[PDB]
Amino acid sequence: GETITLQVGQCGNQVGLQYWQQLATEHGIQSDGSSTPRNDHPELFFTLSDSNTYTPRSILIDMEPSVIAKSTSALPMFNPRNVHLWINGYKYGTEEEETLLNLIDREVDKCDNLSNFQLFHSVAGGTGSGVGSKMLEVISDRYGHKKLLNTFSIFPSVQPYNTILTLKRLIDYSDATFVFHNDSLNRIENGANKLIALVSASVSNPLRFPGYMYSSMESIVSNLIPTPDLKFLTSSIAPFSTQKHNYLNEYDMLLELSNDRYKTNRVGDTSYISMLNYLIGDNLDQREIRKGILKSQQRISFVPWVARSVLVVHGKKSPYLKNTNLEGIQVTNNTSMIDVFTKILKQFDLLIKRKAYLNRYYSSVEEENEVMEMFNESRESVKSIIDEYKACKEITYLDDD
Amino acid sequence: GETITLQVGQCGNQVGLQYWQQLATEHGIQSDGSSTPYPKDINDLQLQELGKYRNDHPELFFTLSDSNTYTPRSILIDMEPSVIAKSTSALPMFNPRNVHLSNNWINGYKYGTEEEETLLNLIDREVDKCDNLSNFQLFHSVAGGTGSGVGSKMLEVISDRYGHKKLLNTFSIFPSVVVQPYNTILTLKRLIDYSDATFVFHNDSLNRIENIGANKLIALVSASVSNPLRFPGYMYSSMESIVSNLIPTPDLKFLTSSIAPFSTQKHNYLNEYDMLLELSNDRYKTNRVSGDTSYISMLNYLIGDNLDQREIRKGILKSQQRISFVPWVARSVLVVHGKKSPYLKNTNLEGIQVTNNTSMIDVFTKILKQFDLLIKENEVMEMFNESRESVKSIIDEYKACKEI
Amino acid sequence: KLKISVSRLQKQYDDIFKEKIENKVGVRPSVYDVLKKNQKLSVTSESLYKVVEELMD
Amino acid sequence: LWKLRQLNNLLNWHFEMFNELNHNVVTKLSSRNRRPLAKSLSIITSIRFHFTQFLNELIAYLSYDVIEENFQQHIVRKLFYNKNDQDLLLNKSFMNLSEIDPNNDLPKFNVNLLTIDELVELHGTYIDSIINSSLLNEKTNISYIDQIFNILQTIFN
Repeated sequence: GETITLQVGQCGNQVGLQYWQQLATEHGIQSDGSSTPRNDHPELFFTLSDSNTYTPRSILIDMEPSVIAKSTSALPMFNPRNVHLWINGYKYGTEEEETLLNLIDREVDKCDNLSNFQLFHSVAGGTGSGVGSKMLEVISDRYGHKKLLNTFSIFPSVQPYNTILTLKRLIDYSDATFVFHNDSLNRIENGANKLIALVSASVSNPLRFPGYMYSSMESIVSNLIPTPDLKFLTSSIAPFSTQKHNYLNEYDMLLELSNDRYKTNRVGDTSYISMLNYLIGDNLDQREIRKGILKSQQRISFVPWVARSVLVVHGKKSPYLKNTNLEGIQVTNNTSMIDVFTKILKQFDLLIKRKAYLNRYYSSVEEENEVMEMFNESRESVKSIIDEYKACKEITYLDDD
Repeated sequence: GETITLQVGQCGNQVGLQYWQQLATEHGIQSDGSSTPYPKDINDLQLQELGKYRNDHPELFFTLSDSNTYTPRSILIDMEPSVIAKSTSALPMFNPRNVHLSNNWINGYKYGTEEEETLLNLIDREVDKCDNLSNFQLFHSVAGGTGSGVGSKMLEVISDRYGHKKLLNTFSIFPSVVVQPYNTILTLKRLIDYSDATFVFHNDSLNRIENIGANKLIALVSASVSNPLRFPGYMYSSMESIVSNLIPTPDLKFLTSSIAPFSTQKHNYLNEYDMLLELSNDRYKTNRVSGDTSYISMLNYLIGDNLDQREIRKGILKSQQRISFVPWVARSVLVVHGKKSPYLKNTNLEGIQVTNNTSMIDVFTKILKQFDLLIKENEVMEMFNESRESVKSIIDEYKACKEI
Repeated sequence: KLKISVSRLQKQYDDIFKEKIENKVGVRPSVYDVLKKNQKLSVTSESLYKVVEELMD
Repeated sequence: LWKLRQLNNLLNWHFEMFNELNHNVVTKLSSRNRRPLAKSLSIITSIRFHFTQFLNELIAYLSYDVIEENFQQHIVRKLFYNKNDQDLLLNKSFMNLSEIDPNNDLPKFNVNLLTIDELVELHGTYIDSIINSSLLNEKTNISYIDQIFNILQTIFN
């Protein structure tokens, strides 16, 4: 089925520009939307006119026109009709609810069979994070739960308040949320949006370049989310490619994809809940992959109550990329989320006991009570998810004792 | 049949000039009246190695002279000569004989009454050139001065001089000053009494569409309504047949039109299926319509070469469920497969939707409220009372339309 | 098997698989083009677990 | 089709005559009995509107799903588009076949070369498809045509 991309905020718009440039390069679509000389299926991400032009399905949302202007000028094939221009931002989103609801309904009507909503946004984006938090609520309300949502939220490197307020709605409404940290991205680079764009583009490779299996997003996601509570994913990318000293075999890709240094978020000891590895090359040797799967299963520490299966998808490289060597992406579901969530909660508590900057949000007695109850609910939800991820680790998870 | 166009008032003349230039462009008739040779048909395939003949009906509007020169069937009525001078200069094809030259509605109405014989002679002269006349088209503004009074008097004169044996449309433009509400109600009284089908255009909603001039949109809608007549197809091809499909009773005669704006921007509609869904949007209707509206009749125009039947069928099926039909009217959506003029180079589709919904309750309510506020020889006050009662006579009727 | 109309599956399969756009005279058809229209999907009375047992609702 | 369009136009004449009568008589009548007559006239005109909608939908279906589809599928697509067949699949140029015959003077004609019997059969099938369509076939143990004609008789009455 078709997918709709939502871009919110300055960071979201920049990441989306890199993402769409990568996708258009992979499908050979020119900057003006004209084709270049089919077995691939860009229709899932591009709308095809009866004049042979490809335009992205994405929707651009931002508080200021400079970022949107740069993005549109860089890629002229964006449709201008889809362009629209913390608590203050969220209340502003309430005012524009009708316009945005109709704007999204236009894209849904334009496609034939909708599958999922992609969202590119930054949790630490301030006002834009507020408008994206409202976007999740309105979409989930109007379209129910038949269509799932995927959020490629960028985590932060007064900010604690914003991170908690955005994470409350991220937990409530998102169906499968990727976690990216600028710290680990710049550590890997030792710009940064080119890693996120690459990971997001590769995550959907089996859909755009069909093969024997994994033809739908339901199959890709369902392998990684045993419970709707544990919805945060850790993504790992192998950087050593296109150099002379590349990984010599896909088997070494499978073994060295699990290194903790390549993960896109700060990690000690972790337990894996689910696994799925992407291998993308013109030709793939099966016996190497079998040996690598066996070693990966014998090496990785799974939680007791999970089936303990490692899945390797055999992605196909784009014809428009000339004979490049193998590359691969790893997406995992770990219990390492407790560390980052604990860090966020510690910062939030430290800055909530001290009334440092709450004057910018508490306007009156009723506003004080409103913000206090909202903050308490967000804190309780985050603690609930931490406790759930902690109870997953132990062996008595399925016991009623 | 034949159609006679009458333009009254400055706004009416401004709209009519572009309406006639649009028609002349579609039919390949130059501004001097000279005709252009007809290009070969596109779907009339022919074997291949590897002048007066036509298949349209332009003469339904233009009088074809013995010297192969076309001339519109238009009559221009107003008092200020500047607009008429501009219109004639832009289009020399207009017949000078057809031009007639001379704020309070009463003054204009009395002027029309005193000089009714000359205008009537002009109408009869235009009719005498027509064999098997079909209908009259009126372009006038409900409020604005000359247009209101003169158009109302011409409405009455034409209605009673021919025994109402031919239907009479009305492309009225509603206003977006102390005298304006009086003029609006006074003209709407005669619109109720005499007009057979009224196309309500609201200037504020036209400005809302534009910012995404205002007369160009009116000209486009008016010149696209009659597309089946000028390019005959399987269905309709008669002005009475199109109107009769949207007017269930004489009272529910007020129609409103929706326009798809993006006929030229390179991000135009992908296909017919997309445009069928986009036409129902309330942001491009020419009359402000709320969410409590209900539709009495549906009619969609499609203008393009070799439209895909699968897309149209699927679009009709999807759009039928979305539309909220009045309980006592069967769910029916009709699509007109118009033919694009071969003279036009643009290959993009255009589509105009004409609807008969119940949103008129709010519009006439606003007009009535403004009139009531402003009210707070004696003959004129009796006419005001009569107009108030006549307007209420269809206010309550459109309200009752909701009920089985 | 019997509680559903068989003839509908044929059509709902042809809309997916054997869709077509025609080509002008003299333009060579592709072999895929020729074999697309040949295929037919039909419901049969021999279930998989029964038909495979021979070659051992 | 002539019967259908005859009824479609008769409804238009009905609409015009009743609409004119509304302005000429009913609206000028005494206020005492104007209301009942207005109600009856509105009922009559609404019934006419229902019949017009039904006839228009029937005509639209026939015209743009039977006649037009059959024409584009059986005439245009048989004459001008390639009649791809299993013998046209074979590319004989794997043989050397340097020679060409009879001569370059013989045109290639943008249309499939049809035999006389082929032309007769082509036009016969094109007509047969329309006349023997799903709705127009002779197959409550009654055919669709009989029901349609019964509704047409209702409109005549």
